[PDB]
Amino acid sequence: GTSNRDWWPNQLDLSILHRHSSLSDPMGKDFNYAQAFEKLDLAAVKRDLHALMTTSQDWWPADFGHYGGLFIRMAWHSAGTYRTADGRGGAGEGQQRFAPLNSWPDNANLDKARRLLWPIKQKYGRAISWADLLILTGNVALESMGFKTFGFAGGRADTWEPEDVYWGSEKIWLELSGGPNSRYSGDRQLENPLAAVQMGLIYVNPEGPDGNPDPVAAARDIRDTFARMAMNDEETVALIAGGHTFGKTHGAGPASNVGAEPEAAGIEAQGLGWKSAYRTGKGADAITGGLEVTWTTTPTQWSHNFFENLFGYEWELTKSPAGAHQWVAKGADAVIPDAFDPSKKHRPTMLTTDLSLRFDPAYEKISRRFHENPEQFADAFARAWFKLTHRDMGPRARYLGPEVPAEVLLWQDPIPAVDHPLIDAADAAELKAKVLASGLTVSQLVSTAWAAASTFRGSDKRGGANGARIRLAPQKDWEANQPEQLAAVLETLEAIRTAFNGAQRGGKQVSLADLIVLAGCAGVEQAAKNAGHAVTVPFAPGRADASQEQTDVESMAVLEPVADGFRNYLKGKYRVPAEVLLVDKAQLLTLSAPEMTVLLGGLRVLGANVGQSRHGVFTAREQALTNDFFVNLLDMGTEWKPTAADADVFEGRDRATGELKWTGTRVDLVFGSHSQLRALAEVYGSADAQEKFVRDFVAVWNKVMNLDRFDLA
Amino acid sequence: GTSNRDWWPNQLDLSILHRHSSLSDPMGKDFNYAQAFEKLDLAAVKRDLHALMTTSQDWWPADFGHYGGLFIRMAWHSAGTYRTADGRGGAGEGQQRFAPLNSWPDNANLDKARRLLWPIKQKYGRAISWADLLILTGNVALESMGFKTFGFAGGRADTWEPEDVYWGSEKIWLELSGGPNSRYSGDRQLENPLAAVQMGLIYVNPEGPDGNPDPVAAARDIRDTFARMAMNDEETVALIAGGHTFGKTHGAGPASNVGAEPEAAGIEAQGLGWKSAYRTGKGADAITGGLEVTWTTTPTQWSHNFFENLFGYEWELTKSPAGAHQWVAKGADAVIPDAFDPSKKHRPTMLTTDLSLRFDPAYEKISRRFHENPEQFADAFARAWFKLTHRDMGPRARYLGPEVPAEVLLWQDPIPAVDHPLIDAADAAELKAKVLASGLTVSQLVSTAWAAASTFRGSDKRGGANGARIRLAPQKDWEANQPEQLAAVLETLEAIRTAFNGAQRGGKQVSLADLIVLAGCAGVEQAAKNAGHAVTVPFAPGRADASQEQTDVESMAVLEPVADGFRNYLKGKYRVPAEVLLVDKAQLLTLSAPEMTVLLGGLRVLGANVGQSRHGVFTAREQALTNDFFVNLLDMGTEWKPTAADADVFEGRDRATGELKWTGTRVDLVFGSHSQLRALAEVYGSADAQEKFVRDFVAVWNKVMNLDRFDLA
Ligand code: HEM
Ligand code: HEM
Ligand SMILES: NNC(=O)c1ccncc1
Ligand SMILES: NNC(=O)c1ccncc1
Ligand SMILES: [Cl-]
Ligand SMILES: [Cl-]
Ligand code: NA
Ligand code: NA
Repeated sequence: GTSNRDWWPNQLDLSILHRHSSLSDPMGKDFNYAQAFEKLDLAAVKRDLHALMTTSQDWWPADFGHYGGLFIRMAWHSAGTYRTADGRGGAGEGQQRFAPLNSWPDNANLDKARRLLWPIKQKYGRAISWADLLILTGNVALESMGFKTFGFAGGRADTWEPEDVYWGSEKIWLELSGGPNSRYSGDRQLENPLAAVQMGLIYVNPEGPDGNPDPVAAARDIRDTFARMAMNDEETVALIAGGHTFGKTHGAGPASNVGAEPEAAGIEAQGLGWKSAYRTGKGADAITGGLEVTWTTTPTQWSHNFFENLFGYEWELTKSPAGAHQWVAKGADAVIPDAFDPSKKHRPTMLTTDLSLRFDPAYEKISRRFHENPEQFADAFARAWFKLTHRDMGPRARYLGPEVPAEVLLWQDPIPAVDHPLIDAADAAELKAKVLASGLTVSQLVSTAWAAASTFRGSDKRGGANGARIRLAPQKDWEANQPEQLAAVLETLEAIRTAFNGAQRGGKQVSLADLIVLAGCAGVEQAAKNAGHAVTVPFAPGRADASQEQTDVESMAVLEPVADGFRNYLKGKYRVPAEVLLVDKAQLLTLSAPEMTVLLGGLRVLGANVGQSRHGVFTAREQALTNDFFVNLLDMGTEWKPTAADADVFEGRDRATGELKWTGTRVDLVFGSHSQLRALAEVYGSADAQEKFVRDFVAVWNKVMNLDRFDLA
Repeated sequence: GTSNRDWWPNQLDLSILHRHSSLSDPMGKDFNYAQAFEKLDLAAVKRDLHALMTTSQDWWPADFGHYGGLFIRMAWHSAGTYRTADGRGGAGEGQQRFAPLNSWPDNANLDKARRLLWPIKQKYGRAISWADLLILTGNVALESMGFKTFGFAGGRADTWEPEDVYWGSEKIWLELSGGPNSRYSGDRQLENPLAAVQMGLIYVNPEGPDGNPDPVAAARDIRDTFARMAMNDEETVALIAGGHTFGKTHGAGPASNVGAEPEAAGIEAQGLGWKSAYRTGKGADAITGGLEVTWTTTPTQWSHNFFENLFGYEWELTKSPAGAHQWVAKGADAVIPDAFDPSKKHRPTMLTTDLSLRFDPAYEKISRRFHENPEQFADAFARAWFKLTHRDMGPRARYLGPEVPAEVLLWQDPIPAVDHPLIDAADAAELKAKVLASGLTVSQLVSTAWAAASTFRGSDKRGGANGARIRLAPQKDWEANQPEQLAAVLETLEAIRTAFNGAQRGGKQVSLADLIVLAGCAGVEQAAKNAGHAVTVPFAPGRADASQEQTDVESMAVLEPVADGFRNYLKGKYRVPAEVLLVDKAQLLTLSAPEMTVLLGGLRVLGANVGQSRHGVFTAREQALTNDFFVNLLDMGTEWKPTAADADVFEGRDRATGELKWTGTRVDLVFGSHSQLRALAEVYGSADAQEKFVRDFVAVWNKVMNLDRFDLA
């Protein structure tokens, strides 16, 4: 059946905003996963997982009698899709069990690993999510094999449909770079937001770049991809050598023996895939990725044998039984055990990308230090494994259970505890009046609070107004945030704050993070007043102020908005049309299409545009909260044309006289073009809509202000 | 950006069950359109519409100074997408304003028509839907031009995103038959559920079949497509001749002048399309469909001139200025007015498909009768226009406002009014005990109520248990309904009924329609008890029993389930895989995917399969309401393979011994295969889920039993 996507393949896709409705969720509307998890007997779960590690099933026999390696790779892959550019991917939604990730070639035979876990998932039911279970199982694997983990937090709620994620434009799995949809350009520059080198890989190609088995060049791909997954050199070497302390690869025969990935397999395969015609198709005959490497002499026990081997031998380029490039230790004895036959042994082997850790000079220094000091290695790996597996979980307040680490890590964007009474409703009212009396405008107040709160992204739950990080480097200098104007607003609010906190008794005080948000609230109330409407904008106190020392400035860089349609802002010229970027931002903000529409139309008339641009400011009463954006946008008395100076800016002229009425961007005019968005604009542009527009605006404003407020969950 | 649909294009699509969530709806959760409409000043709306008729806008000037013809075509097209096969299409959801319908070639320049209505829409806001407004406008157009309509009903709630409808498989607009995705096979057999001859047409090609200008052959396509849109010969002739009493076609120059349809046009076009480079691109120079025909001497006034012209001249084949085939009256004077130039007149013209009304022998007789008896023509057209425009509105209870016709029409599947007291909770308890004491089994009770209630489809709001039509022809003879078993259950229920009604005082009585549903409820209660659960199933009385004379047997045929996965039924071998048909049925039933899943799993263990098939009956306690379907389906101790005798049936064997445990269909096993459905099955197959399963099943059962209950809305 031909669909709208077939006829109009470049049209914007709003369905990405409407996933995760109560329609697709089997749990009741009131189900609270945190409450279910908090009563799980986590210790009992772990004991079952521990027993599972050495209980082999004949449909996928355990290598060396121990599934530990398989499960560690499973957990690593669950986490390893994460990209810092957008926060998308990661383990936090259990997306490995859905398309496309359940069928990525790099996830081959993890369908078996997930299936091994059904009996435990079935036992404990809604009290442990798949998302939590994947990571937990990886921790229990490492613990069972002698490795002390840094901790574990529950709280990743299950999701019930695939996320809409851009994974690249290629139409062939694993396509080598340089094709018609190449994700590389210039001098091996990977396009943002991607964080893998080929479609369907987690990070890099284990043979080397586009299959070229050069460890030095592979190292460049390793470093780039792992940085784009939030990991530095030390963390990267710790993770790869730590992982490859365990288990083995699977490449026992040619890959052409391996059948359809799960989403393409027949219905009788019951959600599994990659069925192999090679000998028994499993166990000793397994084929997963096509390499045949076993790193250590004790693949089911933590050791420092990965580095002993890496540095204790010289390596020769060889081929697996499937034809893949890999490396074997020159002159070595057969000291590596076989996974099924106790009378066979093998020489040490390595991937090209393992050798990267020795032949790249910066990695070499770290690998050497870890080799000489394996306790350093163990600590770095534990910390990195925790970071890896929790990177997308959000604020520490979301972390559940008895194994949460007490140490606060810089990468968490930590927020200090609040240790005083909070302001009450009367205090809030007093503060809003003092804000409005200072002479700060609706435009300043709205813009500042928008800038602070709208860094939040639901993808990894980073950002938001909690912390008052807008007053710190680097947020205070981002162009979208209007640095000079911001500095003036923050100076006024800080003087108001100092004066309020100085008059209190009893320890009550207000954080600047709360006051920024409250001041925006006051601005929205004043704008409503300016339009002849008395409304109260809800406000919840309890944010705290983080320090510069608690703020990693480089990690913060990925939250810079280079495109923010809600402020009519685009930092440069991109390949993706601005309206697509608007919908992408709305998704990150967790907005629906109605919420996006209301919010943008309100912001336009409140003066929230960067640089006071008149684009989309379709009103003669700016700073009054009215539906004028919609009524004027939809007025058929106005004709629109692109400008000669810029195809992305449009002039709205009176159709009869030619007089210039307005200018707008693509982000403005999409609301009058896109058939679904224009239907939403019509509701808010109707003569009966002023009350609705105000109410719905206030509601979405408050939703945005509270996006990071997991302390109130 | 490559998507799951690109990688796995034949995978089932569940998003069709989750469209129309509260996320995409701008109205609040409690918005009730009926209540808004009942407060509309309908008379004021009609006055505005009357004014609009002759208020020409320069951006799309009115032909003859009157937009009545354009609006009539607009309403006719809104309604004209309807297919009796699935009840999809029609005017009842205002889908003409969304893709793909807003951009169909046959809807060219109806974008202008809808835009002319914006000011009225804006004025009256949520109190008149677009869906109602399109039809109302068409009525006002007819009234303005002198034609008295049969009535009008409001109540078509607006929808907020495109429906997922199969409109065909062609990848080229207007593709002629016989291509790689032909909708025709055999001797010009149009594939079900389609009701148009080419992709993007309403019914037929106005030039003739695949462009061949033979009116006799065109008549065959007219008859088939209009029958597939619920219209017989009389109604068809009346509608086409009635419609073509007004207005004109537009084909002033070559079609190559016409640019992109709305979904493809630039953002500056602000939701319009088909901008034309021919002369002024509008008005006298309009190009819509490429023909250049004006039927009558008074195109803005009701007349009897259509049949005078059809029969009063002989016709000659000619070409329009765009090159399309059309017909001109031989020897005629220039009697037809020009739409813009008072000094020009034209000869009478006709489409090939107009000539069909004279040259097909069955139409000729009707056309003659209408020509000789114009009052009969007028009355038939009024009734047919009412039917056309209300066909998908459902039961009369949904009809709103002061212009609803009092006459009850056969096509409405009418339900008699209830004129006596209803049974109360004590009576219900007594009737359920009598049902359970009669010896009717859980299987019989469930299957009967399922067969009665599950004929409902939300697409056109036909079917459901109200009316007790399961006891009449043709439902009582459908194979899916197990006629012999049904007749035995109905005889026992009728005897219960007769005995209860005979013991009453007052006029209290129970309809058979209510008792069928109540008896089903007792069966579910019994099944729950058999499993050890104490469950009361909700029941709402008030259904009435329709007569055979109130049940058009031919119109009922399209509700016959030829595929019903909920009873593991398939009447023949189809090209569409059965699990796609299951999702289709769920959509018609208004079910989400979690609802579909719970319902099917319960039905399987209750004995609702046709013929008592064991396929999917994954329990050793049939007739007890348990989650056994899920627990056994997901058991990895069973391996599944298609049978050698039939690729669509699967055997589930013990993995270790090879012993046969179960058999299933595609519909059964899709729940263990499709990654989203399996995630739902897991919830219900978990150790903590038995009570949730039972409660969710009761809820969905009740939902199905009440689908047609608009008397309680
Ligand atoms: C450059 C980065 C990495 C590359 C190219 C890579 C490559 C691979 C390959 C090709 C396999 C074999 C798949 C199969 O045939 O079964 C594998 C196995 C494995 N990897 Fe990695 N890996 C990388 C990083 C990591 C990380 C960061 C971890 C965890 C901290 C990890 C843990 C494992 C484990 C435990 C196995 C063994 C699985 C088993 O025993 O079934 N790897 N790796
Ligand atoms: C066999 C069925 C029919 C065919 C092939 C057909 C064909 C067409 C075509 C080709 C046009 C010209 C479109 C354009 O260039 O502007 C048209 C116009 C129109 N048709 Fe039909 N038609 C059919 C049935 C109907 C019916 C059932 C109605 C309403 C009851 C209707 C009412 C109209 C009216 C009023 C117009 C004039 C539009 C104007 O004045 O702008 N037609 N028809
Ligand atoms: N692809 N996923 C996201 O963008 C997202 C996920 C959860 N909340 C907001 C956004
Ligand atoms: N395409 N539309 C339908 O199938 C439908 C619409 C409303 N309720 C049930 C089904
Ligand atoms: Cl994601
Ligand atoms: Cl539809
Ligand atoms: Na994420
Ligand atoms: Na319909």
